[PDB]
Amino acid sequence: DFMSWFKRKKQEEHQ
Amino acid sequence: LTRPWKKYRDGELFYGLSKVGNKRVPLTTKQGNKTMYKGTRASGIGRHTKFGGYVINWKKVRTYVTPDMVNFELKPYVNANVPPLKHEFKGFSGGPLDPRLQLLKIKEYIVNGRVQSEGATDTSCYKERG
Amino acid sequence: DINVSEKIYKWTKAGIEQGKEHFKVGGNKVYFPKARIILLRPNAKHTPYQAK
Amino acid sequence: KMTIEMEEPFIWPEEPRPDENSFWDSTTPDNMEKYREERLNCLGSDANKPGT
Amino acid sequence: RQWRLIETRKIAKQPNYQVGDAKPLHMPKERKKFPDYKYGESNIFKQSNKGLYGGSFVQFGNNISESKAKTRKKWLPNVVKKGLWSETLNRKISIKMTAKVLKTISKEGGIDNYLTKEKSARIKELGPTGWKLRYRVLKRKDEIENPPHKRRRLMSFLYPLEKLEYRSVGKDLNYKKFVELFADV
Amino acid sequence: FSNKKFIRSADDLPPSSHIRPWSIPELRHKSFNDLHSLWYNCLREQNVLARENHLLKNIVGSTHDEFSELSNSIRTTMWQIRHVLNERELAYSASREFLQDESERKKFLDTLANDYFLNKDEVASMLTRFQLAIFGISETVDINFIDGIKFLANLKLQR
Amino acid sequence: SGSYQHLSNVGSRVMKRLGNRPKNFLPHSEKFIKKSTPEFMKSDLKEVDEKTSFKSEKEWKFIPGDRVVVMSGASKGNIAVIKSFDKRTNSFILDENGPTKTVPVPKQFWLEGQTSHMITIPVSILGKDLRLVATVAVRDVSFNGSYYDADYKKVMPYRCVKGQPDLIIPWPKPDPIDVQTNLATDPVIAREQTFWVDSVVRNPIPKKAIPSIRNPHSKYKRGTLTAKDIAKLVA
RNA sequence: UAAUCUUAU
RNA sequence: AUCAGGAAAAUUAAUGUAUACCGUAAUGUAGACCGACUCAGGUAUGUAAGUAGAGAAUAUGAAGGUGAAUUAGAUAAU
RNA sequence: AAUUUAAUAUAACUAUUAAUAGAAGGUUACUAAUAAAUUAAUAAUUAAUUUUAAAACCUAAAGGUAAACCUUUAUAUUAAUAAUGUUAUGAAUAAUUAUUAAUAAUAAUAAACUAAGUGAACUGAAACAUCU
Ligand SMILES: [Mg+2]
Ligand SMILES: [Mg+2]
Ligand SMILES: [Mg+2]
Ligand SMILES: [Mg+2]
Ligand SMILES: [Mg+2]
Ligand SMILES: [Mg+2]
Ligand SMILES: [Mg+2]
Ligand SMILES: [Mg+2]
Ligand SMILES: [Mg+2]
Ligand SMILES: [Mg+2]
Ligand SMILES: [Mg+2]
Repeated sequence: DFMSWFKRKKQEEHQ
Repeated sequence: LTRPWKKYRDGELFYGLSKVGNKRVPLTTKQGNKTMYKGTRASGIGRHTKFGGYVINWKKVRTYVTPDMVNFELKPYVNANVPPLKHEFKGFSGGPLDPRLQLLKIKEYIVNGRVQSEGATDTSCYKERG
Repeated sequence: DINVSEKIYKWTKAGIEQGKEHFKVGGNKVYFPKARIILLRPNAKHTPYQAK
Repeated sequence: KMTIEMEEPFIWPEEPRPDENSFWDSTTPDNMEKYREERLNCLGSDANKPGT
Repeated sequence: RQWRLIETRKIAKQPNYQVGDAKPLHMPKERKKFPDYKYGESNIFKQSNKGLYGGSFVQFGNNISESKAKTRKKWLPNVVKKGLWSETLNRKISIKMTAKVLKTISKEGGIDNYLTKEKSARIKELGPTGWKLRYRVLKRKDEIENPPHKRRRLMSFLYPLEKLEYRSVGKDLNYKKFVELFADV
Repeated sequence: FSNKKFIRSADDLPPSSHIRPWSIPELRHKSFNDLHSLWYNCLREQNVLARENHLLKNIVGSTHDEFSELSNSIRTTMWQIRHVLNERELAYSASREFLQDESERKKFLDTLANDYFLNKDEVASMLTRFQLAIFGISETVDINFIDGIKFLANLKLQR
Repeated sequence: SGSYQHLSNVGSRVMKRLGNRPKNFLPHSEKFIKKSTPEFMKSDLKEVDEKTSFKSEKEWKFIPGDRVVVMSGASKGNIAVIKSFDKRTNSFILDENGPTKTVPVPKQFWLEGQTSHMITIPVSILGKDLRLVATVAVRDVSFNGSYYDADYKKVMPYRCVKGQPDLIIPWPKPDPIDVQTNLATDPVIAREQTFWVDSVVRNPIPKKAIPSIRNPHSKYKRGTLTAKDIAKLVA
């Protein structure tokens, strides 16, 4: 769950 | 010392964790005598010679036949904007293997001549006869 | 006329020239092979002209 | 594992930096493994001992 | 008397096979030559499967002394090898018999007669060998009574024509196959 | 490789929402050659992923598994393709069996004759398609071919 | 790792035994797992089995994108748009307004614009703990009809408020998947029909391809009996 | 000695 | 010399031959096998530098390998 | 709205009673997938009934073997055609490919209960031998 959240956060940061 | 961090005699082995274990476990290619030949299902290809050689039998050799005109535009995945299609075979107990259905399809082909279906024409479509 | 190894070499050369198989193709036609292969990184013992 | 010899050479592309690629970055999984080792193999007063 | 060691025997009930049904996993190579013997084949005095023992199995009982010290003994039947003439087969048939069985044969007036007696008791005290012998005799008697006519050439005449017709269509045809086709017709 | 990359990053990979495996129905109306090509593309993709997946598991010791999931998905599509290929053959065999039963075939021929042939308010095109469909007659020789010729002659006589 | 285990299925029985642990020794199994995992990784909720997993959109009462009020918790009476569900746990990850925990995190997993190792992260939460909203919260939702969605591209059900069925709670329209990948075939080519059932004489796929398609020496496919075979069998 | 039995071809 | 010494599986000519599978590390008079142990035990074969010699005895040791899960001191009685 | 108590789970065995019926393991990989129909009640559905796909190798009994391997050659003949190249004189002889017809094959099978065959001894008799 955490890993997925972190990935989502990274994606958001990118875009 | 065998390993310099272990100065004193713990019950650690020279190699590995345990000497003992289940001896009854299937043989591999590496194990056994010089005469022990396991094999790996790789070569029922040719025939063993009287003298100890081998003679390949090319009619019994695997080729991997690739299409001469490769449709590269077909990809391993489909675009997810396309819905997953669903066929319906109402009035056919056999389903897609129903001979009556096949006959009907043949008849349609004869009449019309390679007309594309609902799903094939319209990408927005999700259910279909054929 | 000529020895076996030499004949084989000649055949291989001919196949290369053709752009056909450089080897005798078998008859057991597998249309839909399921086998995958993993291209490995090269070891020190291999050259740039090798792949494992 | 089957080595092949081929008439043209080939050299792999250079492996990426830790910052560049997400997956090819061995620090995280190795750290996690180390932490697991510490926690399972921690016995008594090494619970108080600070983590590596 | 009784036929306990015979009529106790049970054999696996074979399911009746329809022509359209699926095969069993192990179908035999050569076909069944003889009819099934009701009482199988003896699984104790297997010595007696090879001969006409007349349902006389080996006994086990006790040797008993003056001290009544019991000791296990066995009581074998008076078996004897005997080549006896079959009128039906027109040959003498050599087999192991009990002396009792030989006596019965003599009483009945022949070996064929002994084999073919319709009583169930006889059937029980025939062996599997005895059953086979009976079948051989009975079949022979039937043949003697009733020769086929009281067709093969017609088949032979038609066969080459049939083959030619097949060839004209495109396929080849062999005798054995032709025979198989036109057995029921 | 893929775009000459030692390893596809998370951004370089195709995202899960955008990608779908093939549907069996979709596969069912694709030609044999096309299906074969698709299969080989799938296999190629698996190889690329397999190389990468191995590297990930063996060297870095990851548990990210995107590549593995992709490989699985491709494998699913492949077996679906294999299934449809088998299914088509079976359907053909069933049709052949049906045609072999003579009365049924005769009925089918009669039905064909009634509706589309011998009618008004194209015919040649239908015949040419029908010829290919039912008999071995394109534009070589057999009993079936002969039968088809006879049928064609009969139709001509009728018309 | 240096494993090679992933290219095979070796020690299969042992793996099965390990994988399918008895359920009454599940606490035993997970106690050590919990210990192993760091605080920022581990979750409080029970990792449910794939049998008892909400695969359908009826089984999940809520979809990623819809707005939900939280209750039975610390951040209760809080509206939150649910971001993504977790499949193994059977739970939802809410946005900033939902329930969170502040936990230390290593510099491998640092977001751009962080001073401290301490970071607030969203905890998972069950469908039981949170109720829909439309402002008015919904006590319970029921499904009675179904229809093809244009955006979702599925035959989805109609979310109706429990009791009065005409009050429909509509599904949240998802984000547009702008697909630009080399491994996804486009809509036109993906669906274009290249096959038609035409020939009865010529079989569609060649005879040499059959062995790949099906096993010609299949032990399962039993042969049918004949008259001669019957005669051979029967005495 | 076409009771039985042993051997060889 | 008496102790009297295995078994079993053709040749010319023409036409062929694209050469399958498995073994290959290291250890093996041993810490890597059999002895409950990194056990002075047990464990098959071939080379086994020269100088010396009757020699594979014995001395030395070119090369190679090794100097060790105990050390440092002290060295009473025993 | 929550808490407690008692009962119920795909997720315990044991004994009894009642009712009903007579049933795959392992090995490791080129992983061993499924598709449908009709009926029920108000398009998706759950339920019932029926059809249908694939399914490696080993588990005495195709033939071997040192279980998960090897060898047999059903991606075979044999024939009939069609297309190709060579030999010798339009017809003949061999090889390769592609259709059509013909030819055989896959024992992993319970355990308890029953019936039959053979049939102990310790032990008891305060010994022991009939007897048990
Ligand atoms: Mg070895
Ligand atoms: Mg060799
Ligand atoms: Mg070496
Ligand atoms: Mg040892
Ligand atoms: Mg000892
Ligand atoms: Mg030692
Ligand atoms: Mg010396
Ligand atoms: Mg030296
Ligand atoms: Mg067998
Ligand atoms: Mg006593
Ligand atoms: Mg005494």
